[PDB]
Amino acid sequence: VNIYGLTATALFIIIPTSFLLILYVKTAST
Amino acid sequence: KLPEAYAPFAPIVDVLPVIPVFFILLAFVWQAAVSFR
Amino acid sequence: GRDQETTGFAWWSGNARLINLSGKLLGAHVAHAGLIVFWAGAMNLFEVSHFVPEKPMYEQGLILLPHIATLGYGVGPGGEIIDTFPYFVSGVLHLISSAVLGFGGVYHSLIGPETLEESYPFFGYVWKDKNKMTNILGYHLIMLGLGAWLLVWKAMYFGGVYDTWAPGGGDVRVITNPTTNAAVIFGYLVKSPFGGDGWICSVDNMEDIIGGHIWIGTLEILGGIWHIYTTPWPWARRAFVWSGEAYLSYSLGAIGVMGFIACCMSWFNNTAYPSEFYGPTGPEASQSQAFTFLVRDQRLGANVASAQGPTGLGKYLMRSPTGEIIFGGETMRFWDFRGPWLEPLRGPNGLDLNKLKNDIQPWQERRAAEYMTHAPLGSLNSVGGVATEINAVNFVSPRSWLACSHFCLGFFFFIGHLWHAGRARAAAAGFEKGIDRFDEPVLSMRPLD
Amino acid sequence: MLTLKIFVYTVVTFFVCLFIFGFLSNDPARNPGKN
Amino acid sequence: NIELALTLVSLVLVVSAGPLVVVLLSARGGNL
Amino acid sequence: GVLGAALLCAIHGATVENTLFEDGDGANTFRAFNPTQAEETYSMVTANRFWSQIFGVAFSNKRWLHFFMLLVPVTGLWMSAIGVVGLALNLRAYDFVSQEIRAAEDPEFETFYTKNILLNEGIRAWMAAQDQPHERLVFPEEVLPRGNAL
Amino acid sequence: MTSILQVALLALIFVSFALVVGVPVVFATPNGWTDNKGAVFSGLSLWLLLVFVVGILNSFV
Amino acid sequence: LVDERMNGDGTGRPFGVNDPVLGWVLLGVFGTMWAIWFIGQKDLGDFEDADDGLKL
Amino acid sequence: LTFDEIQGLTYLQVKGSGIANTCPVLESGTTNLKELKAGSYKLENFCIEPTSFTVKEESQFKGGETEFVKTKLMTRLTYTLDAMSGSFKVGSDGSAELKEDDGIDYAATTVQLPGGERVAFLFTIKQFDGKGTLDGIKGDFLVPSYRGSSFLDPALKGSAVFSVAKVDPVTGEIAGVFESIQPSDTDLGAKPPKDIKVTGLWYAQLK
Amino acid sequence: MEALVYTFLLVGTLGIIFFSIFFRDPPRMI
Amino acid sequence: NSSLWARFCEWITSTENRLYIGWFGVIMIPCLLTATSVFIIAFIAAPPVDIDGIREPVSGSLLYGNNIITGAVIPTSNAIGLHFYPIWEAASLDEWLYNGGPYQLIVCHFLLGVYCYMGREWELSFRLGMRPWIAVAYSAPVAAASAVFLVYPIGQGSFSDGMPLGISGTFNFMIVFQAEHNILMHPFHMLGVAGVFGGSLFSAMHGSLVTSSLIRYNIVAAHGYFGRLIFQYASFNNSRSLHFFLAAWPVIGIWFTALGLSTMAFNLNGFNFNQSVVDSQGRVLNTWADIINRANLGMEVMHERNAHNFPLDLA
Ligand SMILES: CCCCCCCCCCCCCCCCCC(=O)OC[C@H](CO[C@@H]1O[C@H](CO[C@H]2O[C@H](CO)[C@H](O)[C@H](O)[C@H]2O)[C@H](O)[C@H](O)[C@H]1O)OC(=O)CCCCCCCCCCCCCCCCC
Ligand code: CLA
Ligand code: CLA
Ligand code: CLA
Ligand SMILES: CCCCCCCCCCCCCCCC(=O)OC[C@H](COP(=O)(O)OC[C@@H](O)CO)OC(=O)CCCCCCCCCCCCCCC
Ligand SMILES: CC1=C(/C=C/C(C)=C/C=C/C(C)=C/C=C/C=C(C)/C=C/C=C(C)/C=C/C2=C(C)CCCC2(C)C)C(C)(C)CCC1
Ligand SMILES: CC1=C(/C=C/C(C)=C/C=C/C(C)=C/C=C/C=C(C)/C=C/C=C(C)/C=C/C2=C(C)CCCC2(C)C)C(C)(C)CCC1
Ligand SMILES: CC1=C(/C=C/C(C)=C/C=C/C(C)=C/C=C/C=C(C)/C=C/C=C(C)/C=C/C2=C(C)CCCC2(C)C)C(C)(C)CCC1
Ligand SMILES: [Fe+2]
Repeated sequence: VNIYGLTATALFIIIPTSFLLILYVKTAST
Repeated sequence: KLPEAYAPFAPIVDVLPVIPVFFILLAFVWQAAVSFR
Repeated sequence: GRDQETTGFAWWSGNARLINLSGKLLGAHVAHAGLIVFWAGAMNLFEVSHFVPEKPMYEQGLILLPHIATLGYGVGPGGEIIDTFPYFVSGVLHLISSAVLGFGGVYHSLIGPETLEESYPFFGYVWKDKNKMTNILGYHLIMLGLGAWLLVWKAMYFGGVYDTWAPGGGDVRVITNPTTNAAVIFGYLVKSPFGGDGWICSVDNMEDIIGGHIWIGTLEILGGIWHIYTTPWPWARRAFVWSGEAYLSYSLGAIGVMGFIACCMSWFNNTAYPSEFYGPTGPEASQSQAFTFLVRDQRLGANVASAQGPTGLGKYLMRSPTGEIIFGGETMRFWDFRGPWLEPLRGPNGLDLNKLKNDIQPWQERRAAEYMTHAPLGSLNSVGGVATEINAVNFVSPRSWLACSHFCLGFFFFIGHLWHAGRARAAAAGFEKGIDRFDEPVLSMRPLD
Repeated sequence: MLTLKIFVYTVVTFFVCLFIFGFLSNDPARNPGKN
Repeated sequence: NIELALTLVSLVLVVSAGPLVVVLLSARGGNL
Repeated sequence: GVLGAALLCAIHGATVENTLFEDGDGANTFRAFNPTQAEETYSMVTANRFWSQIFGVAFSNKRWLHFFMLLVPVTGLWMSAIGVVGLALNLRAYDFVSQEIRAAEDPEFETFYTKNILLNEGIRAWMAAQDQPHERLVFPEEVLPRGNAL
Repeated sequence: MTSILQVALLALIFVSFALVVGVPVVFATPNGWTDNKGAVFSGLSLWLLLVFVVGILNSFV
Repeated sequence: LVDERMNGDGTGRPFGVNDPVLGWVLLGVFGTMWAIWFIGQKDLGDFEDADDGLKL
Repeated sequence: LTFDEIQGLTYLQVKGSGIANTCPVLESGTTNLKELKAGSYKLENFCIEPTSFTVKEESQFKGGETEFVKTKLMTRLTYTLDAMSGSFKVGSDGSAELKEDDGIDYAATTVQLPGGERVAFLFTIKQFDGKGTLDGIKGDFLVPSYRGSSFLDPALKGSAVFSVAKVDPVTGEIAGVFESIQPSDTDLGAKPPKDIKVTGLWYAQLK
Repeated sequence: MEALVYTFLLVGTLGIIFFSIFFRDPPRMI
Repeated sequence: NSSLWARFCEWITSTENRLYIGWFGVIMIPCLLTATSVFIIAFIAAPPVDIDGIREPVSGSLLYGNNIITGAVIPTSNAIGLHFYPIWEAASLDEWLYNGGPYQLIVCHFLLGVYCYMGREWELSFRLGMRPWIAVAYSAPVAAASAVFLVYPIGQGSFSDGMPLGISGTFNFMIVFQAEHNILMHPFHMLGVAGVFGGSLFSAMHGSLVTSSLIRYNIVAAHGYFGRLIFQYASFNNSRSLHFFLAAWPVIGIWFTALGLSTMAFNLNGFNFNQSVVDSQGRVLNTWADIINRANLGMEVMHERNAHNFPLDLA
């Protein structure tokens, strides 16, 4: 219920997802 | 126990049940005789 | 023998070289049958030589004598043993018959003709004949039916069978009126296998067993006569593989199912497997413990009905989910157990309190104590009791050994069905050796699945 | 509550019959090999 | 004592009965 | 990781042995293999199609497949080693505070986690008496945790 | 007459051992079955006679 | 009785049917599927000759 | 089913049918109730079968008041008291007395009230002692603790009202309807006890 | 709240599995 | 043209589908989807289930104060025993939830699904002209699942002794089983552990050796490397032999561990070595087996808090 746990989970879900999407889009465009 | 008339032959029976197992081993020995042709 | 170059089968698969050698295959089968009979006779003699008639059979780890005793040979009322000569006779008869069968097998394997398709056309057969195979199947079906009718005659005319549901302790009885009604006989087969029903493991009287054996013997004789004078219909040829390995796989699957059924029947049933010889079952031990504790506490002076347990359900007696009065505690799972020593205390709606008060005979109490002592629990070291026990007992119930061994055998034979059925189908198709490498089926298929 | 039993029985029977009659429909000749 | 003696004697005799046939056939050049 | 490594070993062995090319005569396929041959002994395409139609995804690169087989167990045991390193300092993932508080507050709250906690307590109390002699622990029979039902 | 029964039983054991040692040898030996039919027939007949005699003696004991 | 139940758990009825409508449903579904298969049997090829079918 | 039909069935036939939880019905007899000769009798085969399990609950809405609401049963059957034995005295004027001594006089039960809350209790009438007319006899009984003292985490009295409805003087076999109110489970002191109202039928063979 | 987070995580994992099974890169030259 | 059934069976037995819907598939798919749906719905939200049959339920749902690790689908109630408990046999749906029906439904449908999955593996092996023994290898986890979910409840007489469908349920089941049967001391569990460890070892070794030999299909240099390393020249120089061994080892290990599980289902426990080494006077000397016995005794006393009422746990 703590804010720290929820925000850590959200960041861990989102940031690597964004990084992987960046790399995949770069690869697919090339 | 066995009937008294057959009492002396008690030891032989003690060996009988394990005989079939030996058969399978014999097969391997036979294969060793023919050098596993 | 042969070698790998001529046959294509390595030594560790050598018996596969006999698929198209009828004489050698027949010799092998006869020798194996001789081995089976030899083990039967030798083990019977071994158990006879180590049998102490004063003690119960299940307390000495005997698994073959209980069968003969259930057939009703040398057994008095209550399972007491009168004499042990018939066991010796059966052992020696199997031993000598096995000697003869072994001689026949070694002859047919070493000297007899390799293939008997031309010298003895009656016994010859091609795996794809589809008509000689049915002839052999009919012959063996007739033989099986004759065996079943032999059991029926033994139970009906020549002596009797050990009925464990007879008044008092069970004893040998003649089944004068077997249950031949079609509905009763065939209700067992279509009954559910789950708890309470139990499928064919729920037979609770010798009359039903004998009637069922009458039915199966007659059906097998009729089916054998049918199969001798008939060939499979086109729909049968359409949905079957006709090769030796295919028949082997069918037999493997059927016999694995049979092994599983035997495991369950040995574990649960106590009519065709009297507890006076095989020992108490799983549920029987727990029910006996509860009954003995109830009797002892009532004798010491207590109200068994008004004995609330720690959880409030009831220490001694409670109600089943259907409504019957049953023993309380963790034994609620075994509330549908039935036994000859407990039924006289059962009324229309379960256990009767009035009967539990002043209708318990001493033999019931003694049997309950004896069964509760010798629970089917055990250890691989033959210890007995729960795993957290001292080394003071040397008891493992025969029921546990039978169940475990036959379940393992059934599982392995189901695996054998899988293997041999797959290989037979592949070999009949023609790609059991590998992909063609030049006409590969996948390369001609549309890509992207 | 018995209507649920009827529906389940119908579905199970339909699927089991499909399975049974599927293998009777000349299944062994569905292989891609040459024979 | 004596019972164990006969047990071992029978055991060794019956065990040796097996490979003795193979040895005899190999010596006599049988089709083993 | 360990179970996945065993799974990968089993599937790779079965798939390779069930997709061989008919490189020789007879049924004994083991003999139909020349160790000096320069041709593949099993059909990668057939295995790929089979596993893509059965499971949904299938390998298409031999190097990647064998590297995955290498990589799974190594990662699994490295993570186990890190966990044991954490245990060495009593840094235990022992309890969930929320469920412990809920169980303490509500006497009707039971989960498999609480039953595991009770089993652990029983193990500790009944085993430390003889496991650690240097503590000279003498637990009276009345203080050992025990199911009161008996 | 337990002594006679035991002697006959021991003779049966010896004959059976000889038969089980000899029959595979006779069968697997090339050109051996043709020239040893009489010995094998006599051995088998003696085995059957001894087992029947042992049975009768058991009936008398 | 507080409520109503089917009351057939331990009765061991054949095929688990306690109402004739269940047996009628069983037979109807089986008959419909068998009729469809029988009608479509013409496309599966007839094994009229004595020696036919997959074999080795 | 009457007593004769119940006793005419073997155990195998009854098993799995739910009959074992039922209570015998008095088809014969008269409803006059004046054919019951005055005196004392040994009450045996005293059986009781409930029909409703309404529980008193506080209304969820603020403006509402506590009311008895219906519930759904959880435990499969196992809620029928049977084999009870005691004494039954009936007076010539019209007064009567009822007392229960022994038998299966209690049964643990759990019912869920609407909203998901499930409440357990111990349906019992043990040590009942009622006095009054044939119609409207009232008494009280003891309710033991729901669980024993040995239970570990991870007295009370209740009233009852019987009323004989039909009597069979030749063979006794008195039948009627009853209503009772008893406290709920109060174990662990985690919540205040609630009141369960139970109506049902009762049969007895006073001979 | 936390139950919703767990459900979202499981649903996302299942969606990724579905996309990987169906919207996969077609394999060429195996 | 062809009749309706001909077109239907052509579509079913078609290798052009994205996922092969075999004749085993026609049963596998509905059973597996039903089990998945019921499992998901029960895991997300389900009331506490009375596993012990002593009128105390345990909660295993996310909406009932649980998380992923401690959530589970609670096994069927002890009072049910081995009786069939479908939905239509319960008076109300809430009663079905209370007594633990969903576990039984999921277990039955899942077992049917895995059996038909093995069948479908064989079927698609057949339709593509492959040797059909992948299903034989797959049978080992299938056998283990059957022993865990079906054979053990049958032997113990109740479904409440089966494995709960949850992460903490697995650990509780394992602790229970070691307490009651001494799983660790059984030769078959030792063989299963050996099979699993050897599977991991051979997987890692084969992967490393093949990857290292895939220079710019395995060459003979890897065999020489392996022979030099562990002094086992000619032990594995045939690729087919090596891959067959890789397939055979873990499958046999898992078969034997599943058989040991099913054996203990009928109360045939493992080795017992407590009170074995004895002093000359007669005193008992403790051994590591005795410490294992002490741990088992500690596990057993707190096994069921309020379920037993008799001194000996016969059930
Ligand atoms: C699952 C377990 C359940 C519990 C146990 C039940 C046990 C029951 C045992 C008896 C039935 C066993 C049937 C097993 C399935 C195999 C059927 C089969 O291979 O069958 C294959 C054969 C093939 O038949 C052949 O088919 C050939 C092809 O015909 C085609 O070609 C012909 C011209 O050449 C014609 O044109 C014809 O119209 C055309 O269809 C020829 O017609 C041949 O003459 C003909 O003999 O069929 C036949 O054996 C004839 C039909 C056999 C009996 C079928 C009974 C089906 C049910 C009947 C009741 C239904 C009620 C429905 C009610 C609905 C409303 C409520
Ligand atoms: C009565 C049933 C039956 C029959 C007639 C056959 C017959 C055949 N099988 Mg099949 N098979 C069966 C059952 C049967 N099998 C079962 C149940 C299994 C599952 C285990 C198999 C698995 C199997 C495989 C995997 C293969 C065969 C093969 C063969 C062929 C050659 C076998 C040979 O030479 O072995 C020679 C004998 C040996 C190599 C000795 C093996 C000894 C092992 C270790 C068993 C040890 C037993 C041990 C004491 C107890 C085990 C544990 C216990 C708990 C059960 C032959 C056609 C082979 C073949 O060529 O197929 C065409 C082949 O590849 N079978
Ligand atoms: C009980 C199981 C069983 C049975 C019945 C058979 C039977 C047979 N096998 Mg198989 N086999 C088995 C197990 C079995 N085998 C196992 C476990 C293996 C793995 C090692 C093999 C591996 C194998 C191979 C590799 C081959 C066979 C072959 C054969 C056939 C010819 C054997 C022969 O000529 O040897 C001759 C052997 C001898 C002359 C040596 C002496 C053996 C004698 C007969 C022992 C008799 C002892 C007995 C107590 C005597 C009783 C006498 C009586 C009067 C009381 C025969 C039908 C061969 C075949 O296919 O034939 C074409 C073949 O190539 N087998
Ligand atoms: C073990 C002995 C044996 C064997 C191997 C066979 C084998 C065969 N028989 Mg014969 N038969 C036998 C005994 C045997 N029969 C006996 C004893 C009788 C007398 C009743 C008959 C009477 C008989 C007739 C009248 C006919 C055959 C036919 C056939 C052939 C087709 C069978 C088939 O595909 O069934 C397939 C079976 C079905 C499709 C039925 C549905 C199967 C469901 C799923 C099973 C339901 C099981 C049920 C619920 C009970 C549970 C039991 C439990 C173990 C699971 C086949 C060659 C037929 C043929 O072509 O030969 C001329 C034929 O017309 N048989
Ligand atoms: C009837 C059957 C229905 C489907 C059954 C389920 C199928 C699930 C398949 C999932 C595959 C996911 C692969 C993604 C990534 C992907 O697309 O992989 C693709 C990969 C193939 O890659 P290639 O060989 O094409 O790679 C070539 C290289 O050059 C570059 O990778 O397949 C594998 O690696 C096999 C290993 C799968 C391992 C799957 C483990 C199981 C899933 C994880 C656990 C899920 C738990 C969920 C909890 C809620
Ligand atoms: C083919 C072959 C084989 C096999 C074979 C076989 C398996 C055979 C069998 C055989 C057999 C199976 C035999 C048997 C025999 C037996 C006998 C010969 C017996 C006799 C008996 C006796 C002599 C007894 C006596 C007595 C009595 C009566 C009782 C008491 C005790 C006494 C001792 C006195 C193998 C693979 C291995 C190898 C190759 C070849
Ligand atoms: C004596 C006895 C009894 C009874 C018995 C009986 C009466 C039996 C019967 C039995 C039976 C009567 C059985 C049957 C069975 C059947 C089966 C087992 C079938 C199978 C089938 C199959 C396997 C098929 C498959 C398929 C199809 C589906 C089509 C074609 C193709 C294929 C192959 C895929 C009683 C209980 C009384 C008592 C006790 C004991
Ligand atoms: C009942 C009886 C009889 C008969 C007996 C018999 C007939 C026996 C047989 C027996 C046999 C028939 C035996 C056999 C044996 C064999 C063996 C014991 C072997 C062993 C071997 C081993 C152990 C080795 C192995 C190997 C090889 C060689 C190769 C691979 C590697 C190894 C090293 C593993 C008579 C009448 C005389 C009288 C007395 C009693
Ligand atoms: Fe590889």
